[PDB]
Amino acid sequence: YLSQPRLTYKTVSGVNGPLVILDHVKFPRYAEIVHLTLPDGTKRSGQVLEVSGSKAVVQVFEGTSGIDAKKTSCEFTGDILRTPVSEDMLGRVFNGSGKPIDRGPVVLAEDFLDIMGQPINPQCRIYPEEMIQTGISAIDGMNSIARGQKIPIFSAAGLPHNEIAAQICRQAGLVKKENFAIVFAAMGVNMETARFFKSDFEENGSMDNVCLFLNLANDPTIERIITPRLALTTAEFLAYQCEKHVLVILTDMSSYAEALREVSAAREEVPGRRGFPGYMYTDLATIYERAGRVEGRNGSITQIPILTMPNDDITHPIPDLTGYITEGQIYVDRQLHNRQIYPPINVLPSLSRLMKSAIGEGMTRKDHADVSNQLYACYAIGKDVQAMKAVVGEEALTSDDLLYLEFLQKFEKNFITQGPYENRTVYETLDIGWQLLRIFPKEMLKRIPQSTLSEFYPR
Amino acid sequence: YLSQPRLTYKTVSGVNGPLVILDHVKFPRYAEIVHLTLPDGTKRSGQVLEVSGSKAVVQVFEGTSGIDAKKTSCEFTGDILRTPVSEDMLGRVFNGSGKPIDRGPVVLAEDFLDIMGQPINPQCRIYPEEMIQTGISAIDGMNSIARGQKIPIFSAAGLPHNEIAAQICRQAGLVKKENFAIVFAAMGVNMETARFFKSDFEENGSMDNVCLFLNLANDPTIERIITPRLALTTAEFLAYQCEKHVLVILTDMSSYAEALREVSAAREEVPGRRGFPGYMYTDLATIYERAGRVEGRNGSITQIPILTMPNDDITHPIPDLTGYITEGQIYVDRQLHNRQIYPPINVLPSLSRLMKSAIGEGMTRKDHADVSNQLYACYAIGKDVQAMKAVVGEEALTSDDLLYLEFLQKFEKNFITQGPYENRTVYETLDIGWQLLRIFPKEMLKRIPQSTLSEFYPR
Amino acid sequence: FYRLKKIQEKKKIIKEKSE
Amino acid sequence: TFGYVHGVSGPVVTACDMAGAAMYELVRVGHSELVGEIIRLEGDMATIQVYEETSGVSVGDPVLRTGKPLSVELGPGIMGAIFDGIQRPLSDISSQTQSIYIPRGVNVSALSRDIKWEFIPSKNLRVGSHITGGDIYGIVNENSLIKHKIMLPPRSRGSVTYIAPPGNYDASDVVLELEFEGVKEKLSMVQVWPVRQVRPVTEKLPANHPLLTGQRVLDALFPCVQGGTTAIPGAFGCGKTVISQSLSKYSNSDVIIYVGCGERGNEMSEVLRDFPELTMEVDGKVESIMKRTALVANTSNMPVAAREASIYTGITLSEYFRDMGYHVSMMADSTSRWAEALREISGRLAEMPADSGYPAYLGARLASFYERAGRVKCLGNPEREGSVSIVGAVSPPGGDFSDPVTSATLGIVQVFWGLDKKLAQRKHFPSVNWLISYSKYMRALDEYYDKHFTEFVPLRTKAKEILQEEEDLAEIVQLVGKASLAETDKITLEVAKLIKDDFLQQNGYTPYDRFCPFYKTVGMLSNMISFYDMARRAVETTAQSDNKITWSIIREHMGEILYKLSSMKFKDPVKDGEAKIKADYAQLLEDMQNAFRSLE
Amino acid sequence: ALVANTSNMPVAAREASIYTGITLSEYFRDMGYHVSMMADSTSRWAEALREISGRLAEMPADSGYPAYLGARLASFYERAGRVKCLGNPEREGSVSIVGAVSPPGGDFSDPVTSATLGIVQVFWGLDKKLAQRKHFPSVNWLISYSKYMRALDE
Amino acid sequence: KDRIEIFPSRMAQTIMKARLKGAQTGRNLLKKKSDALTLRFRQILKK
Ligand SMILES: Nc1ncnc2c1ncn2[C@@H]1O[C@H](COP(=O)(O)OP(=O)(O)O)[C@@H](O)[C@H]1O
Ligand SMILES: [Mg+2]
Repeated sequence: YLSQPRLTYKTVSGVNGPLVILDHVKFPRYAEIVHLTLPDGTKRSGQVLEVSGSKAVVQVFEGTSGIDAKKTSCEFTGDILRTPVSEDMLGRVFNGSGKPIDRGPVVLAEDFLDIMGQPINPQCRIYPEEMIQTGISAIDGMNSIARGQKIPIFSAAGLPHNEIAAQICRQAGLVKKENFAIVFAAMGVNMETARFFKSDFEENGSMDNVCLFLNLANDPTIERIITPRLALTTAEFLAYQCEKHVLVILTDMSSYAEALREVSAAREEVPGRRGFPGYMYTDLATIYERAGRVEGRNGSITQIPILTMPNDDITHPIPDLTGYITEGQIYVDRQLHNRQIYPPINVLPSLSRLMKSAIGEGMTRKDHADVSNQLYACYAIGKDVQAMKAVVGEEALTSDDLLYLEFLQKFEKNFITQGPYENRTVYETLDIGWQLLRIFPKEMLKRIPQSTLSEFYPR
Repeated sequence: YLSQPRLTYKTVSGVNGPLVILDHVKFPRYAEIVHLTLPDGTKRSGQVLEVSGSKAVVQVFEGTSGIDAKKTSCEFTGDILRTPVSEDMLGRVFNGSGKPIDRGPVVLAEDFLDIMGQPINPQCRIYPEEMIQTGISAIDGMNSIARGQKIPIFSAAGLPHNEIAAQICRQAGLVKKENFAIVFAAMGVNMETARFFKSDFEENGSMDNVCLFLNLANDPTIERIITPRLALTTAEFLAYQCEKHVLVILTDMSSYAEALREVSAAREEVPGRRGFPGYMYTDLATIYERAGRVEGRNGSITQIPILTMPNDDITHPIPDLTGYITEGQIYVDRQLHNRQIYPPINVLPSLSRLMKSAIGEGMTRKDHADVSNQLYACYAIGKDVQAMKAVVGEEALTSDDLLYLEFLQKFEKNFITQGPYENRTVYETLDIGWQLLRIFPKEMLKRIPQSTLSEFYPR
Repeated sequence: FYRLKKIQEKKKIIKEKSE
Repeated sequence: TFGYVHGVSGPVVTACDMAGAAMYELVRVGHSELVGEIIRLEGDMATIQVYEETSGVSVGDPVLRTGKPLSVELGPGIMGAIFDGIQRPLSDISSQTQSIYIPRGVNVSALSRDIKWEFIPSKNLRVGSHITGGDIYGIVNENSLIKHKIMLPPRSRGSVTYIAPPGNYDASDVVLELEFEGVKEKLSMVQVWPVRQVRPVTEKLPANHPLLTGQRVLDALFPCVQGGTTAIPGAFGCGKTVISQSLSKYSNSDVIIYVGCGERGNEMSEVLRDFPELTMEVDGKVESIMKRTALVANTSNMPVAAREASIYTGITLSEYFRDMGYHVSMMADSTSRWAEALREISGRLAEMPADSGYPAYLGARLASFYERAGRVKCLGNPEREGSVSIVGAVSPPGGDFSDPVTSATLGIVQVFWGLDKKLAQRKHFPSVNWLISYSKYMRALDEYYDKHFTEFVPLRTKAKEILQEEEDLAEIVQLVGKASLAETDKITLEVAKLIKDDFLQQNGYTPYDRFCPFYKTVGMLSNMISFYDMARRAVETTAQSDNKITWSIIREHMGEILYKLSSMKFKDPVKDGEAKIKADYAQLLEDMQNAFRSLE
Repeated sequence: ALVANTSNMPVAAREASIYTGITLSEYFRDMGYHVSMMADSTSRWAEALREISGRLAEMPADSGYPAYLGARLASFYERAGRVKCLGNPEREGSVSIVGAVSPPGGDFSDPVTSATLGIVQVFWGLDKKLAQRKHFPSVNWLISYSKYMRALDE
Repeated sequence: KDRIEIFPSRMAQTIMKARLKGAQTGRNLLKKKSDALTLRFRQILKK
């Protein structure tokens, strides 16, 4: 029960950016938590980043402005930030540090969990299978999502990735032949977006099962480092102890990565590509992998993190390292957005690792796998035809190239384009797929076995 | 004044590149000038760019070759580089350090001004509202020069930018239908360039109003970043204390930028682009913004910071950062020079950011703005026609295209081509403009209102 | 290059402090 | 109460014997008492960012520790005045020192204490009344345009003990006395607020009202809203300063705060000279513009550290007026110069840089700056509604929209007004690219447009489709040579030119394009689109007959209409009012409709 | 017999996983068995080396990787082959190693791809365009090579 | 417009260099087609 009085120090060595350096500290504990009382009475918290001898470096979450080097009092808790968690956190809105912002009380500590995460034994991990029917043809048809998957949505600035994420949340469900709890972590999100999601959950009546953690763009940038860990810590409690199915949305891991970069630079760490810490890969893996099912439980965590792509590229270290960790992506493009296509999702650079197993006879339709592959290849070719047409002109194409061009234009208009307030089932999505496939004569559908064609193609 | 005896030190701590580090210095002053004597009697000077405790870092202008560690003797002037200035500097020739090289005496000062200068209070700065007639149609018509305006000529190695500047010095007058004091800073140039300008100034019979500062290619590279301030310091005395209209011409500013880059690398400062200091913009503003009229005084300073564009790269940091600071540029190129067109001024990528107010009723002629804008439209389209015709062939063009090709060809030889001693008035330039505009029917002159076409077009 | 150079210099500075 | 200077590296000064100093406290460095702000604390030594040139500062110079952080004086006397980057009035310095140069170490009050302000209380308060933060207990008539509301400062409350009767009072007197718990507070007309702290509001609301811009493009196709944030990352010569100055001159905002952070000195003088000559009628009376504007000058050749104070001073002033129930549209014409200052200081600090030399926390500073914009419900019993918009320029090197500042900015702002250097070279001003720009407020304003216009939205859509189709064609036409084009495609290409040359560009230094009232923009667009639809129908219904109306036939038959359509810009709304412009546009539409009847 | 190590495991174990696997492989090699060792990814191993190299504040080489990346890969890749085993029975076993270089792109300037190509005898490059066309298995057939031709000709 | 607008990378270098070689080869092969057509045209002109 740690019934031992806490030490409070005024032995501040110095303050450098977001970091406060303390000296003369007795047996510093790594990753401990320190409560700072500023000369004017303001209380703030921070977490120890390193210890050495009698010195410790403390990461201050709320900010360091106003801290002096003589009077600021630093109280060491003696433990690791284990946060109070409760099953009744649903129907509440918290700030980025897990404190009430909704005029409700402080969450009552049903229990405490170490936000750092408790690694799950791969032997007891249960492979995900059941399909989530998102309602979005670009996802349910081609890049399907299994429950327990990890499929982030990449986008660049200005694209409607907030609308797609909101659409998935209210349209989420299983393929039928009861619903998800939402844990929504906002990291560096502007007020207009924060009200977008908050209102959308209320308008659909979902708030009864939503727990929000809001770290806004105008909030401290160090605090958001724990925000995603607090969100997943709640998801892990609800999914693995309270037998709930939890869908976790992370509004931007890029503002998270920037927060890590700010700290990494402040402590003069050796960077890797583009100035980000060499350990970005590990720090992300310890968040992304908090997903899936475990033996003996009925609940699950499904993650759909969002990442803003600097300069519209997909080689930036942030999406590069994420791609190596997560099980595919959606990748929201800009070329489709400029053409007033919604959802503007580009199917070619986006994959879903669990798609090959979460579909087929016994889960969706016998032909699901074959329809997806054929549509993908046709689209990819159509884009190569478009790339040629741009040079040689529409008068220099053969009959087959025109079929792929016709497919390309109709594919985006009839299949991808949907609208944010219309949902289509996985079976309706496949029927549309067939309408696009039937543009081609059967002889050109080289990625579909003849048995599948004979059952469906002539219908 | 400074009445206390100066101290002399033999306390050099060490030497690292161009920086001589002294220790045991009494109350070091930031940005103070130090005179040092080498064991062989050589005298050199430098400036303290950093102080800390008893240490001071001196940047030596002449260089650090031959600087000792035990016998080096340094003395601290006790002030910043304040330099002697007097009206009778006109007709004198100085080196890049401000010393005479014309076999005359040292300057008999009327005062001592801080080489760093002071920013002019924006509330007392008076917007330029006077035009200078350069006599060059390519300028007076489409990119007028105001008195107090900052207009560098962007050029490239081998192009006659030195001849254009020389021409401007002789035939630059007023459009009020006046003797400019010229301060010419020849830095980073060979003997022939300095002798060319020196001879031209005498040939023009204007040497009594010309002050030269020479800093040649074989002179120290550190002095090359104070010479501009020495030239401008004199200009400020003449313009703002003696109400003399001054024209200040700085030769290839790129040698300034390269000398600045050398200092940035030597001090290990944060680079921006192409190795230049991240503060290059601020340093350039310190040089460039010493221009313009001041309310209540009848003087002015006009600048022409000509610069060479490395590898004709218009986006190189030197022309880029200058373009952000100055009121536009003249810009010459090789496509005109390679066809024996003089002056080889390309109007399309050029602009004058005071032209809109320095022309028109009460300044030149009421149709000035309309003629310029339409000429820009016709010139740019003619260039577009060549870009098309190069591929489709002349036979693929229609009468709508040939008009712009005829305009473009006649425009360059009638409007731009003049010759080193062709001095046209602004009124003749506009009349020439109309001679080219009358190539087109009224309906195509879409930048000009009918209230102007109806009066001027009929002729 | 800039960042790596400063890292090497900072390491040398730390070493001097330890002496 | 003093420390001592230990060393100087330029804009950064190191001081010793300052163990008790806190971060972001003001200090006075040197015998001239130069203004600076503490950045880092290392033991008993402090790292000081100095907002004035440090030349001549010596080791051993005193450093005064001031408990108050960098703050702005807020009260009557701001409007019509020009301030430097730390709120020292330039008209008061020039009127007192008789110099043309700004001296270093000048200690001048932000707001003059000689002016006798006309003060009237609210007449709703009494002694014993309970007043809270944001409450208004009187108004000062700074001028005929802006009524200056005297607010109870945030973080202050209590019972009224005395209210000054209506009369003439200066800024050194006591207007309101209030007490809370024994402690009594005496307030004048001027309050002090830390410039780095966001003034608190009741609620941040969605922006649902256009921010009127005196431009055809940058309004019809890419709207901005009251309380929204936009960026203009133009290369040099693109005309982004003109867009910002034009928006300041001709907008529907109540107060403009113009921040010249790293701008040329000639640009700030241009505002001071031109604005006094501009008019905006209030209630039948002609008044100058300057009475409703204020501007901050921190020019390129001024101390680089001061560039940070300038940006925050500007937004802090904006919030103050926001709190009084005014719609504020501040604009800092640089941004990159602020980020540049951060880079230069970070270098002197020997910090580990991030992308392209910029500090890792660049994104943190920009995010917290832009989020201070927005339409809000104000704090204070009187229930005011205000807004702050931010229109910020960015200066990408080379015009390459890849630098950390443009990249970070685009992830923050909701309206992107990208400019194209290749349009500026052709004097196609404003040089708006119209292909890479976007506005996320289109849906927000659809309700507004339906209520007042209706016709605007389908016209906006058709115009975008025409411009996009033209771009899709230009990519291939350059290669084909206009050989394979259908007659319907030539119509798109030529009408798209019509839109580009006559609608998207306008000469802001003319009596007719200096301001483009919205009704005129939609009026002339309606005609251009109506022509498109009539021309496209004319060929679509005849291409399959025994005589197809190709472009060459309609061009010769209606050549007078195509010229008239191009002349539609030359309407001079000041000389010819709404009635003549609408009648003229209506007549041209009828003339076109008759021409088609005789053609087809 | 598998060795399980996920991306959310500590970087030190992520590095050691390869060494543990090959140790087990050699153990059975010395039994006279033919052992076939499959790696999931050597880019993840190289990633672990880059992370630790940074944490140790040692001077990096290209793209942030340690300059000795090639030495670690050679150490792993050269621990394989048909051998005559130690021990009286004169038995002969083998270890085959199948590496796996996750492609940030088709540019083999990638430090991991480049170091691997200089070591491995057989490279089965997977073409991006064939994958996009759903032609499986996706093998370029033009950039791949196998240096065991003459060995197998007999 | 001025560039294909591919983000700077070593991957971009490889693609652009291969794309350049392709464009140059196509230029030469089409030039040979033109020369063959021109000879026949000129022979056909004389005929
Ligand atoms: N909207 C506009 N209307 C008319 N002329 C313009 C416009 N924008 C720019 N110009 C012209 O081009 C010049 C460049 O604009 P400016 O704002 O100085 O460029 P920058 O993008 O560097 O701020 C102006 O001085 C003016 O002559
Ligand atoms: Mg500008």
